[PDB]
Amino acid sequence: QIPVTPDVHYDIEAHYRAEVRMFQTGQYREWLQGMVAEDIHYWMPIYEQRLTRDRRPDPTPDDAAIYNDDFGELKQRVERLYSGQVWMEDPPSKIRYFVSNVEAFEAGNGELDVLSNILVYRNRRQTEVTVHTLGREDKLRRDGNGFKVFRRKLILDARVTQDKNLYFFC
Amino acid sequence: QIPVTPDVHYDIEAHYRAEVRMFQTGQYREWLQGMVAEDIHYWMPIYEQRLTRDRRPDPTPDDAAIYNDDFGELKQRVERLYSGQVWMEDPPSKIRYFVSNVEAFEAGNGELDVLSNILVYRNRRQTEVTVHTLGREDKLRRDGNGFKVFRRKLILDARVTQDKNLYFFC
Amino acid sequence: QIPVTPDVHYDIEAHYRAEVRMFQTGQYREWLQGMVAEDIHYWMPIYEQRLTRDRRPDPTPDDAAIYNDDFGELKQRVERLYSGQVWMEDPPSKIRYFVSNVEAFEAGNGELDVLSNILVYRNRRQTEVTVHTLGREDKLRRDGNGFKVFRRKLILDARVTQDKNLYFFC
Amino acid sequence: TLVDTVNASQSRQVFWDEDVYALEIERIFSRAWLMLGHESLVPKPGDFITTYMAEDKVILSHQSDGTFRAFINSCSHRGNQICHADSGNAKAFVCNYHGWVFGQDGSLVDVPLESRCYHNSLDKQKLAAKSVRVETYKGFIFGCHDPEAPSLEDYLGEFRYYLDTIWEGAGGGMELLGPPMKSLLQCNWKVPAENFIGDGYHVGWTHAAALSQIGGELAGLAGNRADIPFDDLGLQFTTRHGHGFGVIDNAAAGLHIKREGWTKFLEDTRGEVRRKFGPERERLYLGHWNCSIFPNCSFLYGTNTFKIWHPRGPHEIEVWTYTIVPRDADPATKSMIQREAIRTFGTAGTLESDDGENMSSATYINRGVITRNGRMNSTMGVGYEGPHPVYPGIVGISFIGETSYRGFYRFWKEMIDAPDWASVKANDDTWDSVFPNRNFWNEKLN
Amino acid sequence: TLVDTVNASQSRQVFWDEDVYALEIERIFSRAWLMLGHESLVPKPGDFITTYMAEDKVILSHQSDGTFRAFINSCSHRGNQICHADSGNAKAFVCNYHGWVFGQDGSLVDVPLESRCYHNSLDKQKLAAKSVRVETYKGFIFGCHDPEAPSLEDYLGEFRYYLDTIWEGAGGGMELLGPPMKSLLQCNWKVPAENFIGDGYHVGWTHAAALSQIGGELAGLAGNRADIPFDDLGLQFTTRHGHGFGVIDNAAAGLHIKREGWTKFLEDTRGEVRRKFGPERERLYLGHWNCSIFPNCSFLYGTNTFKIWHPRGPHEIEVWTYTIVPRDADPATKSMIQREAIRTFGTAGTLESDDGENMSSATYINRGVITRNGRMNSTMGVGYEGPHPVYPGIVGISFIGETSYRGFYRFWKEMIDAPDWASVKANDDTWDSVFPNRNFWNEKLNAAE
Amino acid sequence: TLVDTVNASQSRQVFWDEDVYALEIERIFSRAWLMLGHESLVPKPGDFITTYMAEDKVILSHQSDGTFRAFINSCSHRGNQICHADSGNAKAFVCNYHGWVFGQDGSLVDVPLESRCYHNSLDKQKLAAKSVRVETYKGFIFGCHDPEAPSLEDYLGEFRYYLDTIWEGAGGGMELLGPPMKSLLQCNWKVPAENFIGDGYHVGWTHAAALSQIGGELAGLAGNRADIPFDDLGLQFTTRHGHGFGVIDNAAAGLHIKREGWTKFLEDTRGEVRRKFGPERERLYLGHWNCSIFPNCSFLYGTNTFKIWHPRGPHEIEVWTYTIVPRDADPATKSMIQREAIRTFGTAGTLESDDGENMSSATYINRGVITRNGRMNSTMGVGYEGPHPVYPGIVGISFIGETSYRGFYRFWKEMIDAPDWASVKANDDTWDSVFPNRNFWNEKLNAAE
Ligand code: FES
Ligand code: FES
Ligand code: FES
Ligand SMILES: [Fe+3]
Ligand SMILES: [Fe+3]
Ligand SMILES: [Fe+3]
Repeated sequence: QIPVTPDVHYDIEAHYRAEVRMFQTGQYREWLQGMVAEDIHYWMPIYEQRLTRDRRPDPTPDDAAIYNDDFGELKQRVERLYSGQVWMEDPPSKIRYFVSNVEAFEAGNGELDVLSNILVYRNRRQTEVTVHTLGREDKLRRDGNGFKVFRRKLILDARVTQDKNLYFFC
Repeated sequence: QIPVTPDVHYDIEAHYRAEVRMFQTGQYREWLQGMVAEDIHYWMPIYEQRLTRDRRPDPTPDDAAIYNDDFGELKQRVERLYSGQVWMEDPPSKIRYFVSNVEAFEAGNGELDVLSNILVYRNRRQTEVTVHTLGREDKLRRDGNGFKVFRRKLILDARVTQDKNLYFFC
Repeated sequence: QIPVTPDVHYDIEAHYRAEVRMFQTGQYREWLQGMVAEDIHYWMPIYEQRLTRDRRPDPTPDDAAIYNDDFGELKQRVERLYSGQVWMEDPPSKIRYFVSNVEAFEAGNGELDVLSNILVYRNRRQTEVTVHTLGREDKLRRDGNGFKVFRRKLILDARVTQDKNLYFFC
Repeated sequence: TLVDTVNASQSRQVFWDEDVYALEIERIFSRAWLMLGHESLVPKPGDFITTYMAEDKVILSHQSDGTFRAFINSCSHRGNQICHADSGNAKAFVCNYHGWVFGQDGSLVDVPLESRCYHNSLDKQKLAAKSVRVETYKGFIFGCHDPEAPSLEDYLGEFRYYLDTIWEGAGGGMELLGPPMKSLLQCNWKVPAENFIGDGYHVGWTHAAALSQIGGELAGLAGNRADIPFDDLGLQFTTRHGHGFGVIDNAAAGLHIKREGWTKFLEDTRGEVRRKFGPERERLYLGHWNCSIFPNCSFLYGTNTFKIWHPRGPHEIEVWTYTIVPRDADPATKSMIQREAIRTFGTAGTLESDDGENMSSATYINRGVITRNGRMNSTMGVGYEGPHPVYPGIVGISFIGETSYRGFYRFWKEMIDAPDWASVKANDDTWDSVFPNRNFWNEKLN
Repeated sequence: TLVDTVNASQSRQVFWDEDVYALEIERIFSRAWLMLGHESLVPKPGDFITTYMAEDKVILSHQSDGTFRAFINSCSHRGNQICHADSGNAKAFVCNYHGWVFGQDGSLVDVPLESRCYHNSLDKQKLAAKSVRVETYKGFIFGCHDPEAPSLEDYLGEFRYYLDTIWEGAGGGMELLGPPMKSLLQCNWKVPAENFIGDGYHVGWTHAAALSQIGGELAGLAGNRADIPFDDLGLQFTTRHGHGFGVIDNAAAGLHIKREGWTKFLEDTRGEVRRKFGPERERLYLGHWNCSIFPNCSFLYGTNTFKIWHPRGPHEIEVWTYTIVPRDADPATKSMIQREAIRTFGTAGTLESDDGENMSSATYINRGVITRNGRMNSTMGVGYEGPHPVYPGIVGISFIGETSYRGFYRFWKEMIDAPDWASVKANDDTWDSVFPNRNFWNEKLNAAE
Repeated sequence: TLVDTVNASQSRQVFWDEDVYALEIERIFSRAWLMLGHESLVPKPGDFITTYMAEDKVILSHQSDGTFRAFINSCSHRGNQICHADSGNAKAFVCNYHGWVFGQDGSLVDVPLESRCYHNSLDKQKLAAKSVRVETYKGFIFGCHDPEAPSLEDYLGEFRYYLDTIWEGAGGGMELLGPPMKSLLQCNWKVPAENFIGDGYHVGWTHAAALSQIGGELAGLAGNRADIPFDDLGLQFTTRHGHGFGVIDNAAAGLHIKREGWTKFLEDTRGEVRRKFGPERERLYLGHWNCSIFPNCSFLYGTNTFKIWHPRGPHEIEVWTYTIVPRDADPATKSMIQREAIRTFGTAGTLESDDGENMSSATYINRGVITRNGRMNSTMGVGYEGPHPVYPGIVGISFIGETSYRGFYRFWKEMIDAPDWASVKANDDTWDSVFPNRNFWNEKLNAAE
C-alpha cells in the first residue's frame, strides 16, 4: 500500500479535524449525513487477553463487540444524545478529542486505508474525569463533497473500561 | 465562513508550536512582545453547571472569569513567573502542551478565527502530576510574516479544578 | 537557527509517524535498520531537582542516565523483546504515542535539529494504565528518501517514575 | 438497624460502610454460591477462564475427565498470580516467577529443580492452589468457599421452578456468549443487584427516551403515566434465598429492533414449554424478566444481557457483561441477539448508559455523615403480596413493585446475622413470616 | 495533647489524623453554623444553589414566601442526589432515578404511580429530604444541623461588633458575586483557615514578588525586614467562638491596581461609618482585613475575595472562591473589584498561586510517623494581647502575630472537647482566661500619649 | 502465625495487612539502622541530600568538621517541608512558608522579625528540626530513630566479615554514584527485599531471555537445567540480624558486556584480598552477590546496582537505585560500570524490567480474603545448611536455595515479637536454633578432600 501524497494527507487531516469538531459540538446528525457513508460498518471489538501461544483468530464481526452497527443503528445511537431527555446528559457531558499519527494509504478504486491514534478526555458533573486511548482503522471513500467513512474499526487499549460508559463516537 | 488554505494553516500551526515552546522554556517576555497584540483580551470564563431548561445567557466578560486581562494585566502576570522569586517555583515546575485540532477561518480585514484543543501536562517536585484540557478560541491578525493574538478565550473542561492553581498560559 | 521549509517539515512528521507505527506494532528490528543510524547515541539523563541558586552543570553522557546507549546496546535492548520469552510481556503490553509540537531547524552539514513533545500511554493486564510525558531532542540526517536519527536525547518530565519500568523506545 | 424487615427500610450505611462490607465478605461472599460462568465458556477439555469470586481471583477449568473444577489463582510458593490470560486451553498452568507447575485442578504437579535444589523434600500434596467447590445447574457454573453450604440445587431451591422455564425451556436451555465486557463502576454492588432484581419503576423514568425511540410494546412505559394497569401486565417474585425477578408479559423481545429469529424461536418453542411446565410458566417464557440471583448475578431474559457485579470494596465494582442465548437457536439468531443485547445493555448501551449515575450517586452521596445516617425506603406494594397457590415463594402483583427488594434485603439480613449456614437452615420454614398477608392471593383470585 | 492553650502549640496530628477528623465532623461541622452563601446568590423566589456543609451536599432555596430553607441533596427513596445544577430557579426538584419530586423546602410533594403502585400507602411526611436549619445575618446565609445550637447571632457573638462595620457599613452592607471558582487542594482544611485568620507573617516572605511588583502601600511588607514599626501599622482580634482577623491600617485597596471606584466608595462612605460606629470602627472600615469565621469560611476585606474550605477528609479540601462587594457600589465598581480580586486570589491568582504548597506540604509531611508525632508552634506575640477597653474579645498588637491562631485553636479545642452545646455555653464567661495579661491594654494606652 | 520458623512458611498477610505494616513501622523501621547513602553523595563540607527513612523525609548533611548529621525535613513552626532539593551545598536551609532558618544539624538558628514580632521570646533551642542518629561504616551512612539501638557495627555484627571483603577489599572499598533513579512500584517492600537476599532460583526462569542474549558465565542458568551441580557453583549466607546474600563463584562481571576495566581491576586487587582476608574471602571478592541488608537495602556486587526500597504503606514502595563502584577504579571504569549496571538493573533495565509483575502480583493478589489467609513456602534447601567452620552465621550449599529467606523472616519475626532491643539482644545466643543441622558442614567438608 503506497502512502498518500502530502496534499491528500492534508485533506484527510482536515476532514478528521472537522469530524472532531462535530463530535465536540454535538452536531451528530450533520456528521451522519455529511461524513458517514450509508454502507458504514462501525465496529469496536472486545479483545481478550490471551497467551502468546494461543493460536485462536482475532475477533470478527460475528463475535462480541461494544459497537457493531450499520447506518440505521448509528442513527438510532445518535438520537439518544438528541432530545435527551436523558438525565445523566442534562446538561451534556463534555468531550475533547486528540487525534494523532494519521497515516493514509491508497487502497484502489478511489478508496483510502487510514490509521490514527485517538485520545479522548471526558468531564462531567463537578469532578468526574475519564480518559480513553484507542486505535482507529478506517476505510474512506472519496465523494463529491470530500470523504465519507464506510468502514471504521476502533481498537480499545484498556481491557477493563475505567468509565461509566463508552457512549461517545470516534 | 471560509476555512484557510493549507499554506495559511501551516503558518498558524507553526505559530502555535513556537508559542508552546516559549511557554515550555519560560520565554514569557518574548511571547508577550512577539506573539500577543497590545489590544489583547485574554479571557477564561467560569462556566457553571446548569439544567438544559435554564435560559440564562452564557458568561460574558462582565461576569466571573479566572482570567480577564488586557495587555498591561498580562504583563503583570508574566513578571511573577519571569522575575519574581516565588518559592513554589524554585526550580521552575515543568509544563508540556499538546495542541490539536487547529482549524482556522478567514474573518474580515486580514483577521483569523482559530479553534484549537489543548492538553496540558504539569509536573513538579517528586511525584506531583496534574493534567488539564481546554478549548481555545482565538482571533489572530497577521503580523507579517507571523501572527499576533488579539482575543483569546479559553474554555476549561473541568468545573472543579484538580490542581493547586491555573497559573500557566495558553 | 533556520527553521525547515514546510515540505521538509512534512517529511519529518511522516518519518516520526512511521516510527511510532513501528513501536506500536513491535517492529523493532525494522526500526533499528531503517530509522536509526549506526553512530546513534540514545540518551535519557537523570535530572535531579536542584535549587535555582545551584551553579552545577547539567547532566552529560558521563553522568547517570536511564538510557546511555550506542547501536550495539540498542540492538541488545531490541532483542529482549524478541530473543526472549519475557513473561511480563506475554502477551505484549499495549503502548500508544502522541507526538506533537514537532519543530525542525537546519543545523549544518545537511543535519536537522528536531524538537518534539511526546505523550506515551501504556496499558497492560486488566486495569493497569501508566502515562509518561517527555521532550525529545533529535539530530537527524537524510537517508535515501527518508531520515535516520543519529542523536536522541529524551527528557523525562517526572522525577519519580510512576510505572514499573521505562522499557519502551521513543 | 441496617435492614428493617418489619417496615421495609434499610440504612444508607449498607451502601457505604467499610465494616458492613467486611461482614458481607465473611457472611455472604465466603458462604454463598457465586456465578463463575457456564460450560459454554469452557466447552472442551482443557478450556479455562479466569474470573472473580468477590475480590479473589480464580481459575475455572474444564478437566480432562469432563468435570469442572476451580481454584484460587495464587501460587503456593510466594503468592504470584498463576495465570493472566482471560481464557484459553491448558493442560497445566505455570507460575511465571519461578516456574512452579499447577494442574487443571490446582494441584502442584511439578517444580523446577525439585531433585537438585529441593532434594525431593517438597510436600507437593500440601501445596495445591486452594480449591473452590464447583457445582452446575443447567450448564451454569457456580462456586462456593464454605464446605457447610447447602448444595447449589438447594441454594437455588424453589427458584428452580422459575429457572427451569428458561434454563430448560423447550429442552435446549440457555448458554453464555463471551468474551465479556468489563468495566469499573463507582457504586456499591447492591445498587445494581437491587436495580435488576426488582426495579420496574425506574424503567419508564430513566429510560423514557430509549423506550420512545425503540417504539413498540415497552414504549407505553415511557414517563410512568398513571392510567396503565401495570398489575394487569406483570408480576414480581421473591424466594427463600433472596433470588427474585419481575416479569412484563408478552415482552421478551421488546427492546430488540431486529428480532425475527428470536421472535420466531419463542413462537416455535412456547407450545413445548406449555406442555412441560404449564400455562403459568409459558406466561413467563414469553415475558421480559429482570432477575437477580443472590448475591451478585443479574440478567434480563428477553433482552438477554447477563451481568456479574464483582465487588471492589464498598464503593466500586467491576461489571462483567455476557449475552445469554437459547442453545437451540440458529447461529444467526444467536449473533443477532448478541448485537441487540450489547447495543442496549453493553458498555455503550442505549439503555445501560442511562443508569451509571443512578448507581454511583446512590453510593457516593453517603460521603456526608448527616446523609448516611439516613434511611432508604423499599415499601412499594407492601401487603399486596404473599404466598400464591401456583407460584412458589412470595409473589407481588406487579413488575413495578418492591417485593423482590424486600426479599433481597431480608435474606441479606438473615445471612449477615447468622454465624454459619446451620443457623440459616434453622429458619427455612419461617423465612417468609415477614410477609404477613397469607390470604392475599386466595382472596384476590377468588 | 492535640492543642496546648497554655503554651500555644498543636500536635501535627490535627492536620493528619483520621480519628481527629471524624471528631471534627461530629463536634464542629455537625454542630456549628456553616456558611451556605448569601441572599445575592439566591435573590428571587425560586432561586436555588447547590453547596456543601462539610461533606454533605445541600440545596439552598429562596422560598415563594421570601424565607430561605435548606435540605440535604439526597432522595428519601434510594438516596440518589436530587439536583446536580450549581444554580437555577425551581418550584420543585425531581430525583431522576424514579422521579420522586421534592418541594422547595425538601418536602416530598409527588411520587409517580403513588395510587397504582404505592396504593397511596406511602407516608410522605416521614420522607421529606432532611431539613437543615437556616438563619441569616446581614444577607449572609448559614446552615446548622444541631437543634441545640445557639442562634447564629449568638454564635457570631461579640464578632458582630466587627462584622457590623462592613456588613452594614454606611447602610448597604456587602453581598457575594458568583459563580464561584472551585478547586481541589490536598491540604487539611485548617491550614488555609489559620492562614487567613492570622497569618500576616507569611505575606512579606511568600508574596514578596507579588508585593514588590504591585508597589504601593502593602509593598513595604516584601522581604520581612526589621525596618518597619509593624505594630503601629495594625491589630489582631479573636473572639469567644474562634472568629478572628488581622487588620492593616489604611490598606483596604492596597492590592488592587485599578481601584478608582473602590477607593472613591470608601472615601464617600467612611463619614457615615464614623457617625454610626465611631472612630475605632472607621479605622477598621478603611483597613485591610484577613479574616476567618469559625470553622471554615474566610475572606479578605479590601482585596474582597471570599472563600469556603469544604473538607474532603483530613488531607483534601474543595475551595470555593466568591467576590465580596458593597451592595451600594456602582456596577462598574463591582465588576472591577471582582476582576482585581480574582486576578490576585482566584485559581490563577498572582498571590494565591504562591500559597498552594505551603498548605499541602504542611499536611502531607505528616505521612511519616516520626514527623507527625511532633508539634507546631503558634507563640508569636504571646502576652502582647488581652481584653481592650473599646474593642470586644481579645486584641493583639499587630497583624504580624498569632493572636488569632491561639483564639482559633482554643475554640477548636473547646468544641472538640465538648459533648454538647450546653457544655460550650457553660464556659461563656471564662473562655479568655488563657490570655492572662488583663491590664496589657490599660497600661499600653495609659502610658501612650 | 505470621512467620513459622519451624516449617519455614509465612502468612500472606505479611505482604498485605495494614496492622502488620503499622507494627513494622514501630518495631522495624523505627528501631533498625536504615541506609541513607554514602559519603560520596555528600563528599564536601556543606553538601547535602534529601532522602527517606521509611515514610519520613530526612536531610543528610556533611558538617564543617567532616562528621555527618541528619534530621527530619519538617519545619518546627507549621510543619512545612524545609528543603525540596535532591542535593546541593548549603550552610543553612530556609523554610519557604515564613522563612525560619535551620542549621546543618537541624538547629533553628534564625527567624525573620525575631526582635520586632517575637520580642526575642521564642525559645529556638526547643524548636530544632528532629534529629536522627547517624553512624557510618566504611563510608556508608545509616540512620536510626531508636535511642536504645546498638551501634551500627553491632547491628551489622557478624555480617561485617562478609562486607569487609568488598567495602574494604584491597584497601579502597566502595562508594555510591548518583543521582538515583526513583520509581514507584505497587508491591510490599519485602518482595524485593527477599528477591535480592536469596532468590537465585528465579534468575534462570524469569531472566532466561536476558541471559541467553548476554552469554558467558551466567547464560548457563537459563531455563534452570536439572543437570548442573549448582551447589558446586556458589553458596548462600544468613546472619543473626537478618542480613544475607547468595554468591555465584567467579561471576562478578558476568552481566557486563563491556567489562575490560572492571575485570582488570578485580584481577589486579584479588592478590591483596587473598592476603588480608584469605582464599575463603577472595572467593567472595570474585563472585557475584545478590545481597540484602536488613531491612530494606539491597545490592548486586558484580553487576553493581544498589537499591533502597522505601515503603509507602504495605502495597507500595519508592525504589531508589544507585551504582556501587570501587573507590580505586579509574574514572573510565566507574563510568562504564554505571552504564552496564543501569542498562541491566535501572528503570529501563534489561533484567530489572522483567521483575515488576513478580513483585506487584505477589502483593495485590491478596486483595482477596480467601487468598490472603493462605501461606507462602520458603523451604528450599532446609537441612542442607548450618554453622560453618570458616564462614560466620549460617551457610547453605547453593545460591539456589532459601537459606537467606529463612534468616530474613526469622529476624523479621524476632523484631516484630520484641517490645524493645533488650528483648532482641536476649536471643543472641540461641538465634540460630531454628537451623537444626549443626554438624552438616563438618561432615560435608570432611567427606570432601
Ligand atoms: S511465586 Fe510461583 S513459582 Fe515462585
Ligand atoms: S432514588 Fe430518588 S426517586 Fe428513587
Ligand atoms: S512553617 Fe516553616 S517558617 Fe512557618
Ligand atoms: Fe435501567
Ligand atoms: Fe498568602
Ligand atoms: Fe530478577
